[PDB]
Amino acid sequence: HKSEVAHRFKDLGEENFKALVLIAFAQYLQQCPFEDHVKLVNEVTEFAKTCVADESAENCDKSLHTLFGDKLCTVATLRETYGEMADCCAKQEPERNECFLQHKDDNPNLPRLVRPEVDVMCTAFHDNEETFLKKYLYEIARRHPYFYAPELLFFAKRYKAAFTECCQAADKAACLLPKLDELRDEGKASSAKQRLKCASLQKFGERAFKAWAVAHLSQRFPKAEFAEVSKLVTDLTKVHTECCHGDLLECADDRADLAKYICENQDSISSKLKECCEKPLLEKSHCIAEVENDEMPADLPSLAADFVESKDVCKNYAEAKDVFLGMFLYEYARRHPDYSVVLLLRLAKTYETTLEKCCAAADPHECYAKVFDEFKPLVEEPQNLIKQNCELFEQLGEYKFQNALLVRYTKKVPQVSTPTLVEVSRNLGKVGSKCCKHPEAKRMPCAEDYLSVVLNQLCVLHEKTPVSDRVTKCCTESLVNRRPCFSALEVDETYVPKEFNAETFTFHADICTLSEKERQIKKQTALVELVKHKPKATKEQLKAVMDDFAAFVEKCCKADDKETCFAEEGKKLVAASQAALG
Ligand SMILES: N[C@@H](Cc1cc(I)c(Oc2cc(I)c(O)c(I)c2)c(I)c1)C(=O)O
Ligand SMILES: CCCCCCCCCCCCCC(=O)O
Ligand SMILES: CCCCCCCCCCCCCC(=O)O
Repeated sequence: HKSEVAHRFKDLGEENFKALVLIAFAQYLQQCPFEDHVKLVNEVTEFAKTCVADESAENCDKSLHTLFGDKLCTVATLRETYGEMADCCAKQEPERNECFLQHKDDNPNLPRLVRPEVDVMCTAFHDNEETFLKKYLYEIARRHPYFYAPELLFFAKRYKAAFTECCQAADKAACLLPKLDELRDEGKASSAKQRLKCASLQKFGERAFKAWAVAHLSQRFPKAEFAEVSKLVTDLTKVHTECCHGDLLECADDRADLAKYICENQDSISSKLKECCEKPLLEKSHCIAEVENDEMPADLPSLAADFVESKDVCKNYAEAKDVFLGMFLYEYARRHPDYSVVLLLRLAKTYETTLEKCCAAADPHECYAKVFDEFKPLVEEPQNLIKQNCELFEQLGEYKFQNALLVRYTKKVPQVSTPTLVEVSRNLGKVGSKCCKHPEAKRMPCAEDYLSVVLNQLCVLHEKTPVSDRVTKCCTESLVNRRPCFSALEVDETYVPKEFNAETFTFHADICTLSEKERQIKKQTALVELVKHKPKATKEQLKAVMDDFAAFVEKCCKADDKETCFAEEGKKLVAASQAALG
C-alpha cells in the first residue's frame, strides 16, 4: 500500500527477492563484474528490510521504477562503461525508465559460456553453493536480457536440483550430463518461443495473434463460455504486448492479475486448474501456462448446424465478421485438441474465404453448403505426413532416420550450407523421437510445437546469409503456410554438382577415438557432401556406398594399423565409389 518494496518483499520472500533483484540488474548492467552486483543486491535488500520494519521509513513511499532508476544512476562508471545510457539519468520517469529499455543490448558480445568438468562443478557446488549458483545466474541473465526473470528463476531451481541429486552419485557424470543437456535444450526452446511470439505480434498484427490465442485457449478450456474465452484472449493479448515491450515490472503485474482473474473464475474456466491455483504468487502464471486440457462436454451439438445449415449465417457474419469467425474457431478448436493450432487457423481462413465469395450471390445457402468438404484435404495433409514419417522412424532409428532426412533435404536445397543441413536434419530427427512416442491424439500439437522453433531457427540463419529464393519464399510466407511451403519444396533440377575433392572424402584414424556425437556428425557431414557431388544418385546407389563405408570404418578402427588402413583402403573406396556413382 504505502510501500511497494515492503510489499513485494513480504509476499515474494527474501530468497526469491534477492535472486530477482540480481537478474534484473544483470539484464541492464550487462558489463559490471559479479562482485559489483552482489553489492547492489545486498544494498537493495537492506533497503527493503528497513521498509518492512517501518512502512514510513525514508524513500519507502517511492515506486519501484523510481527506486530502480535512482539506484541504477548511482553506478559511478555508468557513462564510462555504458556511455549513452548514462544520458538517461538526466531524464524523469517514465522517460528515464523508457530510456533504459532502449539502451539494453539484446545480444552483447560476451564469450560463449563453456561447461566445465563434472568434478570441477560438483566441488565448487559443494564448497560454496550460493555463489556458484548466483554467479551462473548472473552469467545467463546478462546474456539473455529479455528472458522473463521469474522464468529464469524457475530454471535455476531445476539446476540446483540436478547438482543435489547428481553430485552425491557414484557415477556423477552418468547422472549430471544428460540432465544438463536437457535443461539447456529446454532453456533454448523456451527462449526461441519467447522471441518468436513477439516477432509475430509485430509483423502480422493483433488480429492474427488474437486468432492464434482463441484456438489455443479453447482447446484447453473447452468448457469455458465464448465470452469468457474472449475476455481471456483480450487480456492475454495485452500481456504479451506489454511483456514484449520488455518492461519487467509491468509485464509481471499484468501476468499476476491475469493469473488472479483465472483462479477466481476457476469453475467457469476449467476443472484442471486446481493445483496451479493453490501455488505461490511467483509460480501461478507459469503453472497455468503449462496446464493440461480439460475434457470436452461430450454433449456438444454439431458445427454444421450453426455454420452451414442455418439460413441466416451471412446475416450473423455481416453483423460482426471477426466475432462470428472467432466463434467458428472456438467451436472447431475445442472439439479438436488433436489439431495443431495452425491447422485450425488454416480452416477458419478457408471458411472465411468462402463466406466472402458466397454471401454475395443469389442463393447463399447453396453456395457454401459444401464447405466442410473442403476441410478434408487440409486436415489429412498434416496427418498423413505424421504417420508416414513416424512409421519410417520406427523402421530406422533416430540416427538412420536422420540420415534419410539428410539425403532428402540436401537434394531439395543443395545451395544450403553443409553444417546447416546437418544441424536442421539432426533437430528434425529429434522432433521425430520426441513426438512419435505419443498416441496419435497428441502428435500434431507436439510436432507444431517443435517445428515452429526449428523452422524459425532455420529462417533466421538464412536471414543473415540468404542462399535460396525458395527458402526465403517459405520464410516470408504467413506463419500458417510456412510449414506446408517447406513440405512442398521439390528436388533441385537446376542445381549443378560440386567438383570432386579428395580432401573432403579423406578419413584419418581420429574418428576411431571420437565420441558418438563426433563420429556421426563426421559421417553425416560426408554424406551431405556426397549428395552434393552426385545429386542424381538413387536411394540404392547411395545405401550401397554408405554400406561400404560403415564396414570400412570397422576394418580400420579394429586393425593392427590405424592410419595405414585408413589411407590404403580409403584409396580403394573413393575410386570404387566414384565408378559406382558414375
Ligand atoms: N541444435 C542443437 C540441439 C537442439 C535440438 C532441438 I529438436 C531443439 O528444439 C527444441 C524444441 C522444443 I518445443 C523443445 O521442447 C526442445 I527440449 C528442443 C533445440 I532449441 C536444440 C545442437 O545440437 O546444438
Ligand atoms: C476474437 C476475434 C478474433 C478472431 C479472428 C478470426 C480470424 C480468422 C482468420 C485466421 C487468421 C490467420 C491470420 C491471417 O492470415 O490474417
Ligand atoms: C565420391 C565418393 C566418396 C565416398 C565417401 C563416402 C562418404 C559416405 C559417408 C556416409 C556415412 C554412412 C553413415 C553410417 O554408416 O552410419
